[PDB]
Amino acid sequence: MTMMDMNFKYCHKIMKKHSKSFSYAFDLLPEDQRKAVWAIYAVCRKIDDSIDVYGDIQFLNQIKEDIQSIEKYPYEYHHFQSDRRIMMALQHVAQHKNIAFQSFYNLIDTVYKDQHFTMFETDAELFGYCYGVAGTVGEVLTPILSDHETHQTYDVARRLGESLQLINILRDVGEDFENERIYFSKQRLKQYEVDIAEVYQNGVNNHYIDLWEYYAAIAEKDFRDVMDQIKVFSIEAQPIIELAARIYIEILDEVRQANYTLHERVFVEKRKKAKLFHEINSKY
Repeated sequence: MTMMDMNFKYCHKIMKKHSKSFSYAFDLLPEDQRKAVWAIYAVCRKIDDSIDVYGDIQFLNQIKEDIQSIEKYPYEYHHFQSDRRIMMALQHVAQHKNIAFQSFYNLIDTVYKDQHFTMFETDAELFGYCYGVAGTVGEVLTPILSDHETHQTYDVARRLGESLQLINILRDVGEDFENERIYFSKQRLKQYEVDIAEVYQNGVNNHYIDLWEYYAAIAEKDFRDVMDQIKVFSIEAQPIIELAARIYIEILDEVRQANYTLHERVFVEKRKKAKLFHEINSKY
C-alpha cells in the first residue's frame, strides 16, 4: 500500500459509510474510475458535513481554499488546510481528469446557505436545492463516467444526481423533521393540506400519501428519462449507473412497504441489491 493508496482507501471508507447503495454500485467500476469516484464523493461528503465540526464555517472555508489551490496549481505541492487525505486524492484525480471546479463551488455555496435554512416557498426552490447538493455531484463525476463529454452527458448526470437526492428526501422525511428540516415546499404542503409535524405525531394519512406520491412520480419520471439516455456514459459505467439508479428507485418501494413511516430509515437489503445487479448484468 502506497501513501496515495491509503488516501483513496480512506475516501472509499467515507463513501461506504455514508451510502451502501452507491458504494455497492460504483465499487464495480474499473479500478482507476472507482478510485476517482471515491475521492470526489468523499470531498462532497466532507463539504456536506462541515458545519458541525466546531459549529460554524471554519472547516468549510478551509475545504474551499484547498479546492481553489488544486484548481489554480494542480501540479504544485499544497499543505492542505482541511482533510489532507481527501485533498491529496482529489488533486491526484485532477492531474488526470477534467474536474468541474465551479460545481464544487456551487455545492459549497449551497451548504453555506443551508445554515440559514428557511423552508422552500415553491418546488422550484426545492429543485434548485437538489441541483446544489446533488446535481453538482453528478456534474463533477461526469468526466469519470464518460469517454467524451458533451452538454448532454452533464445534463443526464445532473438529472440523475437530482433524482437520487429527491429519493433521499422521500426516504428521510422523519429524520429530517427531527433535525428541523422539511424539504417539501410550502406551496405543495398547502395544496395537499399536509403539516409534517402533525404527521410525525399522528401517522400517515391520505393527504400525506398523495403529496409523497406527487414527488415520487417526479423522481420516477426523471429516472426513466435518465435510463433512456444511458448511452451518454462509457460502456463500463452504463450498467453501474443503471444499477445505482435501480437500487434507489427501489427505496421508494421500501418506503411504501413500510407505510410511509416517519420513524425509521428504510433500506434495500444487500441481497436485493445483488438481485438487481443480476437482472441488469444479464442485459449487458
